Amino acid sequence: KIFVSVYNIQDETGQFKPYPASNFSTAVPQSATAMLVTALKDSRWFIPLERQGLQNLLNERKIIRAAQEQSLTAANIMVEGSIIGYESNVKSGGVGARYFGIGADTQYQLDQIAVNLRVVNVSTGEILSSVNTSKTILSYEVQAGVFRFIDRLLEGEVGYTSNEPVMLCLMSAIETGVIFLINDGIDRGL
Amino acid sequence: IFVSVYNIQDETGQFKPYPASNFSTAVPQSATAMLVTALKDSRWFIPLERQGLQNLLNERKIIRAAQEQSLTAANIMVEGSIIGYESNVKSGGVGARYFGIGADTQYQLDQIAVNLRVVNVSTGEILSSVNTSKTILSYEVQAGVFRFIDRLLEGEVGYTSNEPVMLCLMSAIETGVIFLINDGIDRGLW
Amino acid sequence: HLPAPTGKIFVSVYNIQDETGQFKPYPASNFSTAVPQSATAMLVTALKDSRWFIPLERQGLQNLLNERKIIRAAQEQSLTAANIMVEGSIIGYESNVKSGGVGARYFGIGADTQYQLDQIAVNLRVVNVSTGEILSSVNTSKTILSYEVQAGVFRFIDRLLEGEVGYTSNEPVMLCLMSAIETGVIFLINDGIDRGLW
Amino acid sequence: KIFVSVYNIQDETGQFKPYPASNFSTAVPQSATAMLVTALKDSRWFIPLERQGLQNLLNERKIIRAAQEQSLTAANIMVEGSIIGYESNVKSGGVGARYFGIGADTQYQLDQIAVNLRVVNVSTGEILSSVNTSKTILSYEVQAGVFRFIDRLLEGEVGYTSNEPVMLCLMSAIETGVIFLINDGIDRG
Amino acid sequence: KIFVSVYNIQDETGQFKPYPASNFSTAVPQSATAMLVTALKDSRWFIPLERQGLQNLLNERKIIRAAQEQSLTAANIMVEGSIIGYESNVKSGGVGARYFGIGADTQYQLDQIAVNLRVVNVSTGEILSSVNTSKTILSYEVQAGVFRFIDRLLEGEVGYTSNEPVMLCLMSAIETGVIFLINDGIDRG
Amino acid sequence: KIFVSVYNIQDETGQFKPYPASNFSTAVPQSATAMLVTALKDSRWFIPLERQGLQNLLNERKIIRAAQEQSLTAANIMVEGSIIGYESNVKSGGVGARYFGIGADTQYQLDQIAVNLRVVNVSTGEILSSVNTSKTILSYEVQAGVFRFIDRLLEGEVGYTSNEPVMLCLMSAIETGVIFLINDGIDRGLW
Amino acid sequence: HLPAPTGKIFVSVYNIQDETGQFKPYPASNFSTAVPQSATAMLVTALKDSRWFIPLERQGLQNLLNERKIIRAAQEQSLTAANIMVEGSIIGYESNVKSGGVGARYFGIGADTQYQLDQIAVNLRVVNVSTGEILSSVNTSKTILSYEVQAGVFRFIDRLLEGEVGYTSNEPVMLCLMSAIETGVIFLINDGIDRGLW
Amino acid sequence: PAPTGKIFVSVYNIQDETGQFKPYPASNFSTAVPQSATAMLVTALKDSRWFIPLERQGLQNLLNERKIIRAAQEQSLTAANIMVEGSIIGYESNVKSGGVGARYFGIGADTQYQLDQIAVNLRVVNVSTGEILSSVNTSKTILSYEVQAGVFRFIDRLLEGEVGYTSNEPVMLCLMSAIETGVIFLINDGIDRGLW
Amino acid sequence: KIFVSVYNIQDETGQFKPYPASNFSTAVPQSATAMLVTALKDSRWFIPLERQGLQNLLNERKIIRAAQEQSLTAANIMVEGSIIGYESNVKSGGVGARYFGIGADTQYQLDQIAVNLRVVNVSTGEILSSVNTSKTILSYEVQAGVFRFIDRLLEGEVGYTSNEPVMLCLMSAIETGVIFLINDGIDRGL
Ligand SMILES: [Hg+2]
Ligand SMILES: [Hg+2]
Ligand SMILES: [Hg+2]
Ligand SMILES: [Hg+2]
Ligand SMILES: [Hg+2]
Ligand SMILES: [Hg+2]
Ligand SMILES: [Hg+2]
Ligand SMILES: [Hg+2]
Ligand SMILES: [Hg+2]
Repeated sequence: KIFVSVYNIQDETGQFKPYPASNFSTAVPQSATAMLVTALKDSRWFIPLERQGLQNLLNERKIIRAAQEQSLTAANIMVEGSIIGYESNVKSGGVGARYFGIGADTQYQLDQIAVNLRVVNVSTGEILSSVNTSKTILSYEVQAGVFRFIDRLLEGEVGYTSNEPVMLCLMSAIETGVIFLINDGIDRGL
Repeated sequence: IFVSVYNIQDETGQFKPYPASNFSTAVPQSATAMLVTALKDSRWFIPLERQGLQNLLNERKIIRAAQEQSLTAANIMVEGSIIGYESNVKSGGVGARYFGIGADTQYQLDQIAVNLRVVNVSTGEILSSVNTSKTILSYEVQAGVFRFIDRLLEGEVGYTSNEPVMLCLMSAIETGVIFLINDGIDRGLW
Repeated sequence: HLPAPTGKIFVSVYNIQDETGQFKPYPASNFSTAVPQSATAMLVTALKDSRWFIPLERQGLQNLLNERKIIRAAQEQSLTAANIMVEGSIIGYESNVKSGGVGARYFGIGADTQYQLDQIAVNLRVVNVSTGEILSSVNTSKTILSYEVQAGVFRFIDRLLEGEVGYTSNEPVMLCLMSAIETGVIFLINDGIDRGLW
Repeated sequence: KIFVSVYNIQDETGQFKPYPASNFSTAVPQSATAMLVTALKDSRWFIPLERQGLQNLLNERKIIRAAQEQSLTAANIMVEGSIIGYESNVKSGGVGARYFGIGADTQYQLDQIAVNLRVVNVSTGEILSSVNTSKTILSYEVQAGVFRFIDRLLEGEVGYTSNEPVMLCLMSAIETGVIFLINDGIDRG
Repeated sequence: KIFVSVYNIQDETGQFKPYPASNFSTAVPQSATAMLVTALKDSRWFIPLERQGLQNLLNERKIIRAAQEQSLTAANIMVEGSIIGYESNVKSGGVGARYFGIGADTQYQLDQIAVNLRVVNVSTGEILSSVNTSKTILSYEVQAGVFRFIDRLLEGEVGYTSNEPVMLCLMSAIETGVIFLINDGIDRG
Repeated sequence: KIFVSVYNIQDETGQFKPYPASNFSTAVPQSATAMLVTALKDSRWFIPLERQGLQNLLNERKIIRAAQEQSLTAANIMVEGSIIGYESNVKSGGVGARYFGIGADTQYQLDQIAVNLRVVNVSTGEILSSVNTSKTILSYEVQAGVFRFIDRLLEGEVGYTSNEPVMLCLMSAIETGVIFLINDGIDRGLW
Repeated sequence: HLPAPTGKIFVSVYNIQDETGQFKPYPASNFSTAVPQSATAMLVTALKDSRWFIPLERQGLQNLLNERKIIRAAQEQSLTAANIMVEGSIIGYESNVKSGGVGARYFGIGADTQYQLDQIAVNLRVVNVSTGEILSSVNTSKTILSYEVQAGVFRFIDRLLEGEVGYTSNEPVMLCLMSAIETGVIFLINDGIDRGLW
Repeated sequence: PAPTGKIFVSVYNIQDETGQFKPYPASNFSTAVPQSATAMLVTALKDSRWFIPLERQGLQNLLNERKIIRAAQEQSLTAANIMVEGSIIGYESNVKSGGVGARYFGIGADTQYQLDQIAVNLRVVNVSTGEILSSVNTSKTILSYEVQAGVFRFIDRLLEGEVGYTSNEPVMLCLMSAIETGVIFLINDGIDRGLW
Repeated sequence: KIFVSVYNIQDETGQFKPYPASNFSTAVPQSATAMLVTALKDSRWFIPLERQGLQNLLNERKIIRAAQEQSLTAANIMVEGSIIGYESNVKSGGVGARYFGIGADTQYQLDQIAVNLRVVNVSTGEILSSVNTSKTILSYEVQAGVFRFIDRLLEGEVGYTSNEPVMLCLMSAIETGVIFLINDGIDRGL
């Protein structure tokens, strides 16, 4: 098992959800340095060293130094990087048709999440490896309806919409980004 | 065991869309209450406070002064954050109208994920981490009648329900603690 | 069997901050909180009316502390502590949760009604001072009822006639909190019953 | 007469007037710890100690003291607390009817102010008492009108609208707010 | 004459102009401690002591002290307080009528300004008195016009509008409070 | 000549222009201590001591001091005060009339501005005088038009709109206050 | 009679800041000033091109002062001052002030024209360094014209015909300030001529 | 071109100097360009190896960690002889943009396109003397287009249909491309300098 | 070759794009002190001293010095100055005409950018020279269309819109600005 100290990985996309959505609400989740901290632990052997998060674990330790009137492991590597980019439509499209009296239609869009991960050495400060990874996000809407006349009248509508959970594919993106960093480490091999 | 939780912050970076005020977070910031109570009510666990600590510390200074008796710590620590939130994710609905009775039904789903990490104090290594995700159901149903006599007759009835997003977080923050202890079964640290 | 406490206990309640992170929607200004920040008043009056408890204040500490700088200076005499602490926060607020309504119209009389319910949760914690352990904590959750009722008449003569009546009531969210926090201290005291700590 | 040191009572309702009014404009005045003070002054026995406001007086004291090259009274109690809350519509309603060609109608809304005061002992710093007093605020609108045809035409409208002064409705709130605190000192004493 | 040191009186109304007017524009002038400092000056016997403003006079005095290589007058009372509250409609209304073809109508609104003024002693730091005075702000609009057909057509419009100067009424409000503060010192005396 | 130091006079009107205007744009200029300082100097006798502005003058005198390895005149009085208020419509209104087919109309509004200037003694810190002055601001719009038929058609339009320079009536106010500030001093005299 | 200067004068101008407090209206972003902040460039170029005068910098002072720190380090030589000082501000901006336009249409040819005038004001003070007294001050004010003309044709055939032409010009406000500030330096120099200070 | 050799490159920050934000509907707070430089840049130099990026993103976290190591014992840190700096110079659109379309009864069809421009400033600056060795401004372009085709027809009954496709190039990627050629060019200027 | 220390040139025009564009987006890039620096570099002889940018190199020098348990060049001049102005429409206009059934039209807007550069001596701290150079920025639109009836119907549309890349056009301005600053240094000559 190798000790990895990862402090923080910030959303650098600078991108925000469009109207009607709140202009304050980021279009990308800040869950990185959790998603990352777990995905290393799930890739075990790796033993995430916390430091999220350190000043809390530091406050606690004062108390244990106090209550008694015992050391703290470091990592010989470190991981870093950030969320690179997000946008849409990227590549997007759709079709639809209506005849008397039945209409139907379907639309879809893609998005692109990118993540930069870099394994950096602790002692020498040299960046041992860095990779940029990008996944894509699907969304689609489907509708069908009938307008028919009798004399009287008749109509009907059905629809289904699916939007891939941006949080989830970041994870996949930030997962695969872990997979890479390992390959980079194996031929080293450290 | 004695457990000290410091903070779990909303990392979702989301805010409720229009009509809602652009300042309203889409998810409640109340974790480190939800987590503190989920540990207590799942006892054995004994929360160490630390909300909040500076208050308790201010108070201990007062007692000391008028007197002119130590403070219990935790050997593990719980951390993590709210990973993500969104909607519609998967969503949809149907409806139909005949002369003159119409009726229709719609539904939305949301998701929320949380990251809960037990980390050792003494050596500061992360003992375990979990990402748990719940979903949030919303729905609306309506029925109505438009009919003529000659004069007229019409009627409408409807019911709308949104799952209490705060309470799904409770559900979500709960099921993580269960798992976190289950890893603690084979750990054991006990 | 039988329970029993002993005597009064001193409680220091510093702050309960609103964690709901919520603000009324439009037409209301985005700056108006959807929930009052008034807890640690409601909680405090709860404790003083629910005596035997002597809230130690500390709202509020600094103002008293400067005031003690004053008195001491005019003369050229100690300050009571608390044995426990109440803490915790407003867990969250929202709507519509459950909500709905009905209505119907015939010629020419129409009528309708609607209602919404809001869910508030509150978390209160009693934590010991000396050893700093949390003695107990409780999550309590109210709902908030609002409703509207309307009736009207559109009728022709030839000439015309119409009429409208309506009533709208929203339960004062402030009070639900006042009520939420009321049920929260009831509970907390019951564990102190079996405790006692008194 | 007792010396009361009254520092701050802050608006905790966190409420702001809705559209059309500016989103920065509070739904309730911030003026308490004045209204509270004028209550205490005109409610004697009491002698409000200032401390608003303090540094202004504290600075001024340096000037006198310097120009001379003589002490400052205390208060045995402290009055504190906040504005618990505000809201509307709470309860509201109204009616109206129109016949050819005279219509007439009326509406009303009720608003709610709550106030928390607390008397805390200075010497030991224990809370002596606390009071939550909530008044209500009436608003109403009255209208009458006529649309009449001749051929030629005629119409008329008269209307009157009123909202109570929430500034004032707080004054009554804070006035009875003081009453109960005096009483808890009647039985204390 | 009595020396009155007066530092600052803040607008506490928490009130802002509605739409279309800028949401950053106060509903009430920030002019106090001018309107107050001129009021006392015209109310003589009085000698307002500045302190607006003190730091400019304080910097300036370094310059006089440094140019030489002589004392500073203090006051035994102090005036304080704030602008308590503002709002409208309060009382409001209007009427109008239109016949073929002459129309006419008129409307009015009232606004409410309140002021807290306290006289406090500087030596012992006790509030000597405090007063809450209030005035109202009248606005009105009058319109009349003619729409008539001939065959061709004819129309005409006249209108007049007036809004009372909220800045003026505050002066009016901040004035009477001074009249009040004087009395309470007379029977004292 | 008298030495008069004036530090700063701020816009206290608390007012901002309505829509369409940028909500950030102050309805009244922050130009006081420019208009004021010159109204004292242009109406001389008086000798403005700067202090706008003093922080810079003091940085400069550091530079003189450094290259050499000599005093600074003061004022016996000080002027102060600020911009009291601005508003509308105050008094306002207008007329218009149209016949077939020629229309014409005119509209007018007034605004008010007040300014507070106070002469304060330096040595004792007494206020030697205080004055509130008020100007008013005129805005008017005039139009005329013709809609007439032939059968084909005809129409025409003309219009003109004047808004008095709010910046200027601040100046106009800031002078007349200084004018009055001098008069009261003639019976003081302090001059 | 007869006037005369003697030699070049050293001027330090630190800041002349926009005091207009004016912002462009809609459709502009609320954030865009209606006047450039470029004074203390405009002033300085005016003084360098209207030389004899020697702008002393001090914009800017820290960049130069941080740079002198470097040289003095790299070697291990004095700094010229100014004898006068130029100050003052941008006193204001506005519109519409005086504005207007006309137009007419007949079948089917229309035409129209509109125009606005703006007013900028600038205050420039010369204040002596050694004694701190203000030697002189000016308020200068330019105007800024904007105009628009358009003409068109709506005609029928049966088929159809129409046409549109138009031209709009808005004076470069930035420049009027440069013009406003120019006239302000000329006046000042004049009084200096009869002073002389030279 | 070539390695040798390895050169230590310590790159600190390259910040977006375009000062540009997305239009309506998208939030007025959202940048029209990534903040990802000094990631995009650091990985550029590394895949153009030989270069040995020295981190310093990022230095503070590596610094606390070194306090941890040093404390757990109660051992040096490599420097770089050159440095890269600079910024993302500018962004905009329409710049060059256009489109066409035509409809006959009852088939319509149409297409539109827009171009965007991204500029990057990279600089190689010497450490020892603190002198600029080089600076280069490289710019890419970003394509967007929309294609649609549709049918409105009558029978009596009726018929309609619509098909469409839209593509907007990833401004993230173009900047990654810009910064890439930006590095390429920077090599050549060192290729003839040389310092390498 | 003369050593030139170039620090900062800030946008003083205070301009921001109109609606629909965000109210936060400047009408002019902030990238000068790059555009100026590369100008000097390519107008060489000039040896720009960095100082963008200084503190990163300064922090870097703490590392090398300390890695060992070698001096830092000056400049005798300084380039300073600012972006004087930006605006529009300045001059703008356009025409168009339509006959049955062919229409067409064309439009144009011109923008003005101004720049102030200044050379200032270090040793005595005098401004040696200052230049104001102002370019313009061209924007034009072209449309043509056809509406014709048959019975049946026909229509067509073609268009082209170009605005000049103000970023480039700032370089154009900032370049010619160096000409005059070099030129006044010809007769200086320093
Ligand atoms: Hg995905
Ligand atoms: Hg749930
Ligand atoms: Hg309730
Ligand atoms: Hg009332
Ligand atoms: Hg009045
Ligand atoms: Hg005027
Ligand atoms: Hg001009
Ligand atoms: Hg690309
Ligand atoms: Hg250009």
